[PDB]
Amino acid sequence: MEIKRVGSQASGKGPADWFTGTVRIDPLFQAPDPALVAGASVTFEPGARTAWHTHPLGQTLIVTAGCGWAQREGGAVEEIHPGDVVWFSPGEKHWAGAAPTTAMTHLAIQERLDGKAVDWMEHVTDEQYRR
Amino acid sequence: MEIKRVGSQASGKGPADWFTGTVRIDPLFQAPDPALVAGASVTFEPGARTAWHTHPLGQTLIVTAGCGWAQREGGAVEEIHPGDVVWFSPGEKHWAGAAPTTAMTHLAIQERLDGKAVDWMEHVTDEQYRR
Amino acid sequence: MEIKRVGSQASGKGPADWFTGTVRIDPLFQAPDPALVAGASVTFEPGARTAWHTHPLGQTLIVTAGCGWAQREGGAVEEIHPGDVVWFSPGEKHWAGAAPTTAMTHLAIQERLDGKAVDWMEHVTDEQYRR
Amino acid sequence: MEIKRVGSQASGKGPADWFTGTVRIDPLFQAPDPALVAGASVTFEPGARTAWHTHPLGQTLIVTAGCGWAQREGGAVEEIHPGDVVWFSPGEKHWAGAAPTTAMTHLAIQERLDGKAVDWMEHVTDEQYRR
Amino acid sequence: MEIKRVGSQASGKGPADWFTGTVRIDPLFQAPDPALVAGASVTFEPGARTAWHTHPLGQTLIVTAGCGWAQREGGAVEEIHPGDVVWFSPGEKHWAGAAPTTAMTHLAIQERLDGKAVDWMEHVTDEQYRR
Amino acid sequence: MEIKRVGSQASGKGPADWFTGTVRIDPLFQAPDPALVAGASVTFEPGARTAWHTHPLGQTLIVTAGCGWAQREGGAVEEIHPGDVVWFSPGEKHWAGAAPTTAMTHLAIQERLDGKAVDWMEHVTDEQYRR
Amino acid sequence: MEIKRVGSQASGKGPADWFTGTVRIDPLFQAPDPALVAGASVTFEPGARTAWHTHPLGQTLIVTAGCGWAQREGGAVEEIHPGDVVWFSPGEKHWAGAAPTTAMTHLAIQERLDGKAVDWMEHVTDEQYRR
Amino acid sequence: MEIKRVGSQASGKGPADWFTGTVRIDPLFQAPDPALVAGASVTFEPGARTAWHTHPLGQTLIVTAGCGWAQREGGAVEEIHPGDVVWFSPGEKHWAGAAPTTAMTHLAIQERLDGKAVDWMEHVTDEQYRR
Ligand SMILES: C[N+](C)(C)CCCC(=O)O
Ligand SMILES: C[N+](C)(C)CCCC(=O)O
Ligand SMILES: C[N+](C)(C)CCCC(=O)O
Ligand SMILES: C[N+](C)(C)CCCC(=O)O
Ligand SMILES: C[N+](C)(C)CCCC(=O)O
Ligand SMILES: C[N+](C)(C)CCCC(=O)O
Ligand SMILES: C[N+](C)(C)CCCC(=O)O
Ligand SMILES: C[N+](C)(C)CCCC(=O)O
Ligand SMILES: [Br-]
Ligand SMILES: [Br-]
Ligand SMILES: [Br-]
Ligand SMILES: [Br-]
Ligand SMILES: [Br-]
Ligand SMILES: [Br-]
Ligand SMILES: [Mn+2]
Ligand SMILES: [Mn+2]
Ligand SMILES: [Mn+2]
Ligand SMILES: [Mn+2]
Ligand SMILES: [Mn+2]
Ligand SMILES: [Mn+2]
Ligand SMILES: [Mn+2]
Ligand SMILES: [Mn+2]
Repeated sequence: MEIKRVGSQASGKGPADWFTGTVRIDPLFQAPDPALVAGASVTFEPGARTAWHTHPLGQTLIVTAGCGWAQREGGAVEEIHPGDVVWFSPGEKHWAGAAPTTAMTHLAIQERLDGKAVDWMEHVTDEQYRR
Repeated sequence: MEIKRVGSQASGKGPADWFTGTVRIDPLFQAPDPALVAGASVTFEPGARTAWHTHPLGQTLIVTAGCGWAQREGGAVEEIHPGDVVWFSPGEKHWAGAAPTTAMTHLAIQERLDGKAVDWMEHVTDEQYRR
Repeated sequence: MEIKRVGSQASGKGPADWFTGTVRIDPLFQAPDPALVAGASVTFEPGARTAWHTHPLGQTLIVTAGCGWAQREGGAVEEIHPGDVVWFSPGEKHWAGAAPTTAMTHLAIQERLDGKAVDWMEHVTDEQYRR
Repeated sequence: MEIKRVGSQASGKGPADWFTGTVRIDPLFQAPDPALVAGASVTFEPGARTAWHTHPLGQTLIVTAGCGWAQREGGAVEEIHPGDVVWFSPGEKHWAGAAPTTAMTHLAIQERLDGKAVDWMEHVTDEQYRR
Repeated sequence: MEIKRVGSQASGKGPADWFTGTVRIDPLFQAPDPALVAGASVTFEPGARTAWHTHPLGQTLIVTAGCGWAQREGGAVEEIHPGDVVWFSPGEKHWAGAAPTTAMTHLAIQERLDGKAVDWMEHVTDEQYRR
Repeated sequence: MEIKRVGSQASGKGPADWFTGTVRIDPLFQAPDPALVAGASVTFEPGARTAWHTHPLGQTLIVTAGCGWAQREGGAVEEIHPGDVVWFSPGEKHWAGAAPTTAMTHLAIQERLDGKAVDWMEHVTDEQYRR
Repeated sequence: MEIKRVGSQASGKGPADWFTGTVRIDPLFQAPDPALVAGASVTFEPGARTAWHTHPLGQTLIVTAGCGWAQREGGAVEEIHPGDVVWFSPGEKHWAGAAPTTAMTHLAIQERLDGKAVDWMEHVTDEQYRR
Repeated sequence: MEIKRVGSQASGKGPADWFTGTVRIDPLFQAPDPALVAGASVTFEPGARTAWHTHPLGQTLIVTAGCGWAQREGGAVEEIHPGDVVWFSPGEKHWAGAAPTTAMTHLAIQERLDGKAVDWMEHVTDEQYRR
């Protein structure tokens, strides 16, 4: 039994290649082999969002604070709220982030395929970031 | 993209074979194949706890409310608080639950092996439910 | 400065005169004089709700988990979700609780008038517990 | 019954006169007369903290995410965690904020005295911001 | 006297333009000219509902199983239970469907005008469905 | 006297091991000891049916809606209609379900032996699902 | 034969340097030379505990009421219950006290060396008290 | 058979309306109907005592620790010790508490009439709290 106490994992800033705007990543877990799952808490400041991206074994988001936006390619921009659970399919191109006026925090849970949790693609333009 | 809106997943009661005392299970997600991960929010009333059990690809707990206790076989009873992240290895025999006078909720995340996410064993006696 | 550490305040059961169904009350704070504000976390099991009641200086609810229902006298039954903030006026007769199949937790904040924070009235019938 | 739905109140940035570092204020409620209580959710980025200040009728903090620091004048710098409840007395000079490496969010609840919730004083120096 | 024996009319799936979620339509009758009335049994899975729509000569619902929700545009969401009779006025924009966690079946009876019994409008958003 | 009100028992999905196709289970009652009887409403979509199975103390089916099929091992496939009552003897291997083009709902009443109410066997093949 | 009748020895409050929280000391005996043993009854309110300390010839605790916690530096926190006997070795750094929500009383028996029965050390932090 | 284990019943504080000074109440049992009896352990700090009060079906006190005082209206103040058993008749006005320099714990056993176990009256004044 390994316990990582609250406060023991340092926060980090969202890399510019992965996010538009100011994002904070709070690591939560990375399961050891042979388990595949990993998780992090991601807080988007107002107006911030991921680039477009895919996950090789899909991704589950559990919104935990605030009010955010998310979209898959070809779909509508949806508003997501604390307690909502979002599922993105393997290889489904999508983004998520804060709404323009409110921050959002979600717990992002995904299984790694050969250690790889994500494939990063182009940023979400100001023209795409609207609803 | 699938959104399971808050309040769209009914609460359920913890089966007597899986728990001592009163427990509520709030499902969150069961990822479709080829993904294997599932998650649920589990609320333990004071004094309530799981039976001893194992998970075939381990388990991650993220405490979200209250103050609980947990223990692996042969180890000390540890207190777990909101924001704490607990990892149980594959095959590691353990229990978790509320502290004696305070409820606890955690998010339990585990990957399934051949559809199975848990192996239930004997209950945690009052003598074992003690630091 | 006083810190009441998590797990240091015992859970309690909701009295039968104050609630229909099973409810747990987790005290959070009762400010000392000259301050008048108090707060508690209240968890309603599915189908559980307060009796009809009023607060002498009003009440604020901040939903923190699950999906619940609330109603003021003469009004419609409204659903309240995590992150929602509800205000009941002084003397406004109301109830709140879980939805029929999902639990709900809220933080209830109210100022006391002459030490009193609530006036309890009749229970919410099954007929009234309906949108 | 007034409901402010999650996402309906825009976030704001912590004024420089009130905070060192980057802080976000999410308003929650301001009770109408004759009630005095007000509340906001305050998220401190790593290293950020309030200036020294007092509240005329005291203040209650409920930590809801992350891991922060707080101190009253003449006291030790304490680490506070989600679920902890902090009470500052009327007129007690104090500060609160993130820890150096982790963000913290708290719900700050205070009663206003003649509409006034706080008296702002000098900033917390880098020499005082240590533990 | 014409009798259509139970089982002799095939079920159909609810078109995507007419419903959110999974719905089954079981035709019952369409009276020949000069009569104008038609009827169908409609079964909504949990969370499923009609698009917003109107009927040119109004509509009567008789709930026959489960527990559902219905709303006129501009009014409150109300629960409808087996044996309840619902009337929508001519041209009244409304929706009906299941509750979030329980299915509902109703018998829908409407008269046609110029050979048309319904005017389909925009879908009912997740926000509209709950509020 | 215990009343489970309409809408208070959430609908569930039929497990793939117990059913071919899409089935919804609406629980009605499970008598506490020393009573042994339990009942549920089961709705089969067109073409859906149970696996072959037995019940240790027999089973009564009361058809409540639609039109379905049922068969015991070595017998013919029979069509059943609302108001028909079907009895399967203890240990009698059988299946029931919808017809290919119409849904069917039945009330299934069975007594438990050693807490078990059913013994699940092989699925009903497409070749077997014919009249 | 010297008898000190119950009630004849006044209670005292536990000094701030020796305890965190509210503690009452009820002296029982201090044997005259050449005997070395002394004893006292100590009642800890919920959450109260000794500072870290050592005893030069060890110490025996006999729990007489309530439910408490104790820890040797470097070991696990263990619960001690009425009738339990605890032994701390000479020079063993430890603390004892109440559990977080229940008081505890123990009888503390220790022998003096050079007229001293205890060596007081630093206080037990909130982090140490729980972990 | 129900066992409430040591440490499972949280300690409470004596309300100011029921006691002068600092008192702790440790609940032991409240028999369910048709039984009427309830019991609690009450610990009075030095100088603390109940208000004057009565019990509708009388009260038995079993002193379990320390040395205290007790008096019925019109009687003398008596000293009571561990193992002493005190009976107050129905409707007899009395008080009990610690002595001025020693704490006292008693087990208070009383039967409820109309769910009420006590009728609280005026506080015991400093002039009355003397022997
Ligand atoms: C890669 N990670 C988890 C740190 C951030 C991506 C989260 C998301 O997909 O929204
Ligand atoms: C399997 N699940 C999530 C339903 C219950 C397991 C709870 C736990 O492992 O602590
Ligand atoms: C008074 N309190 C907080 C213990 C219960 C009130 C719950 C509510 O008003 O919804
Ligand atoms: C004034 N307010 C509530 C917006 C921020 C101060 C919060 C605090 O005292 O830590
Ligand atoms: C279009 N129709 C009549 C077959 C189904 C619409 C049912 C309803 O209005 O609730
Ligand atoms: C086992 N139960 C009641 C959940 C479903 C069985 C339905 C049937 O036997 O036809
Ligand atoms: C110092 N003394 C003996 C009066 C009290 C210390 C009790 C303890 O070591 O737990
Ligand atoms: C009412 N109760 C049992 C909580 C305290 C009364 C103590 C006493 O009567 O002396
Ligand atoms: Br929904
Ligand atoms: Br504590
Ligand atoms: Br929406
Ligand atoms: Br036939
Ligand atoms: Br600490
Ligand atoms: Br005497
Ligand atoms: Mn993603
Ligand atoms: Mn587990
Ligand atoms: Mn209220
Ligand atoms: Mn402050
Ligand atoms: Mn309609
Ligand atoms: Mn069957
Ligand atoms: Mn010691
Ligand atoms: Mn008494």
